[PDB]
Amino acid sequence: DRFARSLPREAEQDHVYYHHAAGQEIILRDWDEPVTAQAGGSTFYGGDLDGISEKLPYLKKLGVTALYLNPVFKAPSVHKYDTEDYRHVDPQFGGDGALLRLRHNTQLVLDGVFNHSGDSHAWFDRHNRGTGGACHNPESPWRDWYSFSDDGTALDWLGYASLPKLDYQSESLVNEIYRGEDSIVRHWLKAPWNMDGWRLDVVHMLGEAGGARNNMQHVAGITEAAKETQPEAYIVGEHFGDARQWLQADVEDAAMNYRGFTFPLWGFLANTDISYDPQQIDAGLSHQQQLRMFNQLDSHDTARFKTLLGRDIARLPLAVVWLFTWPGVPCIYYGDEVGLDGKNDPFCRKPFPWQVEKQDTALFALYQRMIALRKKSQALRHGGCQVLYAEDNVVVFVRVLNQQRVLVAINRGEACEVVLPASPFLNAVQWQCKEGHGQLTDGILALPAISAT
Repeated sequence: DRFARSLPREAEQDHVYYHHAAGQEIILRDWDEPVTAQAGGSTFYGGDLDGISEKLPYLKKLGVTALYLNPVFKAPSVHKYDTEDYRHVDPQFGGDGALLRLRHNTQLVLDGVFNHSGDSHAWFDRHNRGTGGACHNPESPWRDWYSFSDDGTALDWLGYASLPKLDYQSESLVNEIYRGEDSIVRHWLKAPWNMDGWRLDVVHMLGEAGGARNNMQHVAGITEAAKETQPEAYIVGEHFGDARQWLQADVEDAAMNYRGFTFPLWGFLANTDISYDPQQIDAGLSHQQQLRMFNQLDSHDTARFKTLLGRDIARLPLAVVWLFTWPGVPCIYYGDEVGLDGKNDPFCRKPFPWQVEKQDTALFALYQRMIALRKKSQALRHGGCQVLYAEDNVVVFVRVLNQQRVLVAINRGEACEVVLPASPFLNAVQWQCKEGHGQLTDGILALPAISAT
């Protein structure tokens, strides 16, 4: 929603309908206006469809190639965890034909909302948009996607009534989910549109109290599913937890990473938890996925970096770099490089602006070249990984394999501490130039310069 405003027709007016009245009457807010819309409603700002085609000159020219993106179908809400209509792209976006060009224009990424379901979904449909009414009737093609008790509240999405929990098994649902021809992912895995990938949303619960086989053959089944249509098929599966049902190669080929980067190193850079619970810190998953696992900044389950930042401009262009030498397949948190804020959900969620993105704003021509370097350089892509200097107000380490090099020196401190990052155990010629401005391997330790922090 925070991304870009393509259409004023798919932009619904305020009071245009409601959701779960109240389901109070819609409230909008101008760009550069506050994050959660005024009493008697919210919300509803950026992210429409036609503009990214002409924002890949911002995204993709020359930076990004494919876009990690949230769930993409019907829910009235700004977020849409609760799917209503499945196959067609959600109206607010638009549809899938000014879209259909767009993944081939994009020639992209996506995310699945399928875990939770709609209450006001187009089949079971309390508030009765669908024609079906399982909320009333036990005789419909869409009823036993839940089992029994079919009343006020029970076990669903950590107990949410609006997001019901489905009766997921074989051969039953996921016929319009992943597996089948009807399935939308597989209803979108082909020409002309064919799907680079897709994403799972806290399915760690899936299936009948989650973390049983149910959770994962549901998944293992999808692996061959991956491997059915496209070898490019690339997958994730949301669990906050350490990855394992996250991958086995058998289980996955990728997954999401709080634990990866986003929860570990802020203590170091944004000083603390993603939750924003302070951290003091001075100085598992198979080869392929390592340079394959997803890697980004903040989210709509947690706080944002500036809140963490020592209110310090320095802190983030620093931190951002850490995401470059980094492995996995990063899918950065927009405003990742620009310096923006995002209070606490749904404040965290915050409009994508224009103005501070200037490159006088030293962001630009940092995060710009810094990706670009990791696209000049595969040493920050498929390399081996060493870790180097243990210093308060320093950190060093490398990526090591058999064709190139990059080590990476950093200075923590408000003021420098001269470091000397040696690359003899490196075992590559000394006195030699290492592109930058600029260094000799001489002394088998790097003597160059970069500002306090």
